[PDB]
Amino acid sequence: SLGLPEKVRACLFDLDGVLTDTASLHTKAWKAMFDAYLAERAERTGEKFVPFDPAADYHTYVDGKKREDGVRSFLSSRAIEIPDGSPDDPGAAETVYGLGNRKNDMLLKLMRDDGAQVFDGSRRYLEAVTAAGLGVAVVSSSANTRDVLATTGLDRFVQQRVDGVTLREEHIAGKPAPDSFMRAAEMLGVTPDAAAVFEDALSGVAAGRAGNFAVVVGINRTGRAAQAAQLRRHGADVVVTDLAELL
Ligand SMILES: [Cl-]
Ligand SMILES: [Cl-]
Repeated sequence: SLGLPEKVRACLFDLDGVLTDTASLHTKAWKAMFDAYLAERAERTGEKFVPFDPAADYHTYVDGKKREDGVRSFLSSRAIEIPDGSPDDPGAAETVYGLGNRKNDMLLKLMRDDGAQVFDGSRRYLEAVTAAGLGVAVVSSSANTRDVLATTGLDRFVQQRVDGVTLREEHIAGKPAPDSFMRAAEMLGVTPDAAAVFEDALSGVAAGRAGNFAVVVGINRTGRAAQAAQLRRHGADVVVTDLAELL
């Protein structure tokens, strides 16, 4: 059954933290950027410095979202708003795009050091879904999704991709809007009531629920009950610590 109802004919996976062991790299890059930006703010304004919490702040405000939505959402949680700027703003600019580019510069530095690794259980699950003849899409906010799927070889399991480039070029609202999962379902030729969503991000689980997908599977690798509770509260039908728990 692969943990799925019989009506499910396709699986939609997030990338970082679901298929590849790359969520900690993104989290490190987000925290390092935001700590430096917030400390630089405190130097300018005299406001109290409060670091970026790589658990609660990442999971609530950043995880899964379009990069610039993650910037705006975390900043808003601190009662900070800055101009959006332009997509090619340098990382030194105090704009939403600038901070996103600053984080992306960080991420690429970390990624070139230690390349993306696949979770063994995720490889097993993709092999099982593929052997069962189910469609597979990857739906991620990360702009590097195509490259990650290529270097890991996971692209051999994936028929459709909606990633950070797709969101920008097709003007698709990111998670927690359901729109990017619905675009992937459409590319796969299935309706949401015939599709399963696999997500480690609270925003992504909420997107799956908002899209009325047949099953929303949350992934909790934190080892803490609190994130599993949040995944269920945000709309996950199933929570696993690893996809192999469904085999
Ligand atoms: Cl990105
Ligand atoms: Cl469960």
